[PDB]
Amino acid sequence: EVQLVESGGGLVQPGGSLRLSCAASGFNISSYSIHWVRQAPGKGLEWVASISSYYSSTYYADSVKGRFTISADTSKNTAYLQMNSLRAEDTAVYYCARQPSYHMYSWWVALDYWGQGTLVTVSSASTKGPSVFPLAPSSGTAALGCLVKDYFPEPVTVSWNSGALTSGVHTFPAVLQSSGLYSLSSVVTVPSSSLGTQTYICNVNHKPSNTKVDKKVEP
Amino acid sequence: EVQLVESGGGLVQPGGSLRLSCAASGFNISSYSIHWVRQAPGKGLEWVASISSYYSSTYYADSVKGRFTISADTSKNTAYLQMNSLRAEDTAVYYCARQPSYHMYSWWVALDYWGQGTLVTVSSASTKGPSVFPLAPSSGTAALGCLVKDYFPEPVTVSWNSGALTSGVHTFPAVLQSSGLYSLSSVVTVPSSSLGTQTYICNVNHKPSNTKVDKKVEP
Amino acid sequence: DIQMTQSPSSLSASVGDRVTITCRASQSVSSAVAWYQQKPGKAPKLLIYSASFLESGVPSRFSGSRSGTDFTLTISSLQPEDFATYYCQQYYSYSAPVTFGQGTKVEIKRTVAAPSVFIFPPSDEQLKSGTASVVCLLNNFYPREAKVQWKVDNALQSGNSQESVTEQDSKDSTYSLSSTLTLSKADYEKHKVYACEVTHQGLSSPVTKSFNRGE
Amino acid sequence: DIQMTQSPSSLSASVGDRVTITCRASQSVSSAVAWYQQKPGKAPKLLIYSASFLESGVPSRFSGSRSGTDFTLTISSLQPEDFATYYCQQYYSYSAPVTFGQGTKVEIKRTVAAPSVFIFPPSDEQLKSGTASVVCLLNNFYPREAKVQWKVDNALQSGNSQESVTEQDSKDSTYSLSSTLTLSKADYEKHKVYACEVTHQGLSSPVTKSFNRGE
Amino acid sequence: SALHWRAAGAATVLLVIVLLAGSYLAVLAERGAPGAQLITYPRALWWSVETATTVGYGDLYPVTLWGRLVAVVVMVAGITSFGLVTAALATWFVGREQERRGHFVRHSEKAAEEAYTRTTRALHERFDRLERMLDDNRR
Amino acid sequence: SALHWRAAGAATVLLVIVLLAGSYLAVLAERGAPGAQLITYPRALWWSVETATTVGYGDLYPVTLWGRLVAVVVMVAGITSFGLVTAALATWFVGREQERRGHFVRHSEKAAEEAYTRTTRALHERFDRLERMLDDNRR
Amino acid sequence: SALHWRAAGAATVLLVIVLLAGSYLAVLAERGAPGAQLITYPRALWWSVETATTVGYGDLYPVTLWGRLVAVVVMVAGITSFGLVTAALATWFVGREQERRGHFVRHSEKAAEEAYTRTTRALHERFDRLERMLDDNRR
Amino acid sequence: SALHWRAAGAATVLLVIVLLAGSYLAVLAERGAPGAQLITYPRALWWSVETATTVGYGDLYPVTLWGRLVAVVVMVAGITSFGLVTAALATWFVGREQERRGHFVRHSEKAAEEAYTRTTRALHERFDRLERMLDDNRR
Repeated sequence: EVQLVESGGGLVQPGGSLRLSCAASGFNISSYSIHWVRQAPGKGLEWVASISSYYSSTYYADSVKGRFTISADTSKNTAYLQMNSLRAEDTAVYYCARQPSYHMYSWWVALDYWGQGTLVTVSSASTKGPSVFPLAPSSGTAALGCLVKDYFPEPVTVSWNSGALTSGVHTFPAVLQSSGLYSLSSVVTVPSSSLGTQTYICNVNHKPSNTKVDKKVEP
Repeated sequence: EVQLVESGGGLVQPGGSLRLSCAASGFNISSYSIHWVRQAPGKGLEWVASISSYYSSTYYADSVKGRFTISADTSKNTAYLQMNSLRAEDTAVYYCARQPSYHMYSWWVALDYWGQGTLVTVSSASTKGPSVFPLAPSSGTAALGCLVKDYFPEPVTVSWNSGALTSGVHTFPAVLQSSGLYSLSSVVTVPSSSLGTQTYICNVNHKPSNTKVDKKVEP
Repeated sequence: DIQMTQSPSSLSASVGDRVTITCRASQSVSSAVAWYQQKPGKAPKLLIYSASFLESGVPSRFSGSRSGTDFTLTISSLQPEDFATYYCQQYYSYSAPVTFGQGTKVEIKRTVAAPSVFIFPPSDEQLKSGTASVVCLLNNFYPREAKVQWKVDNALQSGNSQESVTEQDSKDSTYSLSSTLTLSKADYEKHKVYACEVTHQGLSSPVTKSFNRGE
Repeated sequence: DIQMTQSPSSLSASVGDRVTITCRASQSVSSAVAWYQQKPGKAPKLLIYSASFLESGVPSRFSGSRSGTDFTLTISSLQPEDFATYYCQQYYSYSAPVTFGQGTKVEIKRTVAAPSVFIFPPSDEQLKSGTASVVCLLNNFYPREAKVQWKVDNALQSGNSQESVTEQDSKDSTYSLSSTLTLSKADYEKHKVYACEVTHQGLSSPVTKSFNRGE
Repeated sequence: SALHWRAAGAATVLLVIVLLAGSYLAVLAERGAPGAQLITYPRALWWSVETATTVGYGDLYPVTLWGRLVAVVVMVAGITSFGLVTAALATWFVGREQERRGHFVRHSEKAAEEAYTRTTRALHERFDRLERMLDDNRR
Repeated sequence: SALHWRAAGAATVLLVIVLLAGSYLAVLAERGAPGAQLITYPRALWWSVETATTVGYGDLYPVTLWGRLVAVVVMVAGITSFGLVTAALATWFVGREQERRGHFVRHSEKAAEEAYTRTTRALHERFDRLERMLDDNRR
Repeated sequence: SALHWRAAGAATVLLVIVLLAGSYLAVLAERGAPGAQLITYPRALWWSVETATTVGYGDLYPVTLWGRLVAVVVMVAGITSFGLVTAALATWFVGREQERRGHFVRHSEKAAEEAYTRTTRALHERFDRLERMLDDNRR
Repeated sequence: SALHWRAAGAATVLLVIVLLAGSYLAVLAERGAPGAQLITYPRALWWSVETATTVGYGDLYPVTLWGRLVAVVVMVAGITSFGLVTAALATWFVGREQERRGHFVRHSEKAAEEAYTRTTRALHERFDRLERMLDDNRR
């Protein structure tokens, strides 16, 4: 069953260098071409490297030249994109799709099977868990929440009452503060009459920080 | 003014070898390609070789291969055919002609400028002179002529009065005699009223043996 | 290299509607285009691969017609789940094909809506840190087009507020904002009237939630 | 390699007529054929190249049409002089590339004519050499079809006569045969009645000429 | 193959033989000659050595006509035995040049092969892709 | 490093040792022998020299059976020590030509690299054309 | 007939001549000289031998001024005659490697010729194809 | 003058100098020494010769400590003066291998260049042709 596994993504101090891998499974890279396509955080789609390990060949976008180096090892089954001299603007999700080489019709399909891409955050920011502050609700329609604030690097999950509350919830897209740390708020609307009865608690979990937390929202 | 000048033709002992030259005149052979098209004695048309001196390439028909060796020299401006190991059947009228190289719409007009051909005549049979006997006329319409008979090899030219009598003149195609030599009469019709006034002479010239003749024609 | 200009930036429309997105190439591409559909969170899904034919397993309402240099993907009768960002790709160049377009994002149109406003004064514990921060909230509204100003003691606050809207909702089909102040404790205490201003294409009078510090 | 088959082997027709010759390429020849006209004596003349267009400066009555693999040269309203030997050429292969077709000879046909028969007495000198020779002549006649019998004293002769027809003229469009006898001197004085016998498809009664030896 | 010891030991064996021959011939040939002390084999054993290595200490040597022909043959035999061993040592010296010559041609032939081949490939890819702009587009 | 002084100095060290051995063995072995003056080491020191360089002046030398075995060994040791050094001068002169001949590979190879890689730049240029030839003439 | 025996036999002939000259000059030149026994040719014959092979037994030699000039010329002539036969042993052993290395050129050369000419066979092939793809797909 | 005579004549001049020096030093250094007859320069002149060419006739030679240090220096000088002239003759022998090895890289490089080049050409022709099969047919 043909699929693709990008791996290696991570954090890197602007300047430093990374190496992503695109484990291919289901098809022999030998006779295929791997594509590395990244997607800026919250922007559009941009292609980066490329490589037909058949016709011994590589290709690069302009947005990168002296930096990235694409290559593949047909012994194993993978194409490795080698980031280098990473710039703060290289931060994003790097996918690694495929396409048929230059043979029969096959080649007329665009990017056949895409992968799920990784995340490379180029930034001098240092990893830190968030701080969670309650969003004291006030006045059957009330609003309350948490404020996952000051953490790095992306991304974090916020769940309510370990699952209880899941209707009428808004865990917002984190916006990056000028300090170098992301920060988000997750509000949710509840019935007034449940502010003294029902309990409300957000579950904040930061994987890269290896830290998870829960906080109760009490008025 | 573009033209070609085939040269070198002649008589060769079956087996012997020759070398034909096709001096170009209006175009630069360099950026062109020369063709060596021959024609059996009285038969049809056959091509023998070709040589695009531009793309340093040569070509040969199958009827010849381990024998002929087309080759050109662009220092001068001529294409040569090195016919080796000549075979009895190789006798004919070797013409040479043009055709543009593989370049801008020109390669489409076939052999746009043929030459005039020479006549390689292989044979173990050797050269000999003819004889010029008159054909005394008799009786505004009378026929007279000469009889270039017993010669070899072809060809022989015959004109009347150096060019005076040219109208109403029939110089017949030599027919090979059972001796091994050719022969043919060159007749002409003239007004009887001028058999005692105007003078009639056939000019004979069998170059192959340096035999010039001028025979007057009186009843 | 071949660039890709893809109109329209973004397009709103109801279901059943007939949507058509164009995409003109910067030069001969030779009917070697492709079309991609991307739903927030998943890697692009291919739809049309030649500008003509469509990848085995695609909804019949998807078509591509090449106008020489101009391309246009068209959804027959927009269904309910065909909302995503559509990317236009060219694969002709000999600088490894791939040159996507800015992409168009098709979203669901729906009756107007006002935004439920809310404001949360800086968390106690926060101040112990050293930087307090206010935070408005326009809840479930429509259209995204909106703007919230701020005001500490009726004096407009500039450049110190970060917004963020949620990706259009599954059923309500409404947008939810979320602005926020930030001021060194010292400063948060230098005043006493943190108000959140709100204007909207669906409000007679601009809703203005706010509060006084300490109460 | 590509070969060529050309029909008709030999074509006959008069002026005004419309002539059409065909040539079929033993293989695919992307409109890479040319049309040649060779008047006995000179070398070929390019008429049609590409199989379509015609060499600058060629009669309008000339043209060709491509039938995939079959090529045909057509002469609209055949003129008088357009008589010659026509050659079909393919120039595609990369067996560089010229291969001519066996050819088709179009001889201008007309009405019969008066085969002005004659006969020449063996030259003086000839005898002194030791071999005299008589020679008949069927000046300007039509059609080539003809024969001549020799009679040394009204006794038919066989196996010592040699004919040779001129090729068809450019105007008169008539042929001219040429016969000759050969006998050692001693055998020329062994008789006294040398008469040339003539037959023709254009004569009511076979014309017969001769001459008195030494009279 | 221990041919280098079979061609080296041979000249070594042929050497000894003549170093045992002159000490076998220049001995019995030195009996009854003026100033002929070299009447012993063991003493002539050293004689053929000084003769081969051309040292000629000058204490043991012939004075006869036949005892001298055997001496000069031992003189030349020595020069030959060491003139060859010397040129045989050059086979192991200029022979390492063969291994340096046959190895420099490695890096130089490598740099090329790539270039060339990497071009042949640059064609295939190029061909196919063209080939694709074809048939596939019109069909 | 270059082990040319280790293999050269070795034959030089092995030389001295035998040039110190013969003058160490042919001395104590020349005591009580007829005409044995070579009982001194300093005099036998020069003795092993004329033996090595095969000069054999003929004023100082052995006469014993064991004093001659040590002497013949000094004779051969000399030839071996100089037959190797002379062959070291050749490898050094013929090996230096491999350096000036190895530089000839520079002009011969790097000239073929840039060339076979300029034709590649072309090869495409060509195809590219054709591609344009259709895609520009057809669709 | 040959050119390696005429150049080798020449130095061989020139060798004998001088080996016959010194024994012809240093003889009559050694008559009436202090310690001049070398007055005989046959004895001087062996003299020029120990002189060439530089053995110098020291029983037969000149003492004159002209008889010594001829002697030194025979000394050098010997070194020259064997120094050439030695350098000729090297060129013969190093030249034989050029034959086996020249054969190494056969395996490295003719292999590249047949290959670069097997690709040419291909180059056309693919071209031929494309030609067809057009002429067979369009007209 | 011609350099090959300046580097050859040099070792020849340096040779004479030492063949005149040892006969200049080993003379005055042999006065008052046990068995020192070599007290004349002209007699030592021949002495340094038999020392250099390592002949050691054994009639004229030193016996002193300082007169022997100058002798051994004349022994080595000889070997040096002739070991260099012999390896120089090899330059003209193995140097004809260079011309045999260099006259080889030509024919082998020539056979290649044609093959290759005649291929680049094989492409152009092949290229235009195809190219001619296009645009022209269509337009």
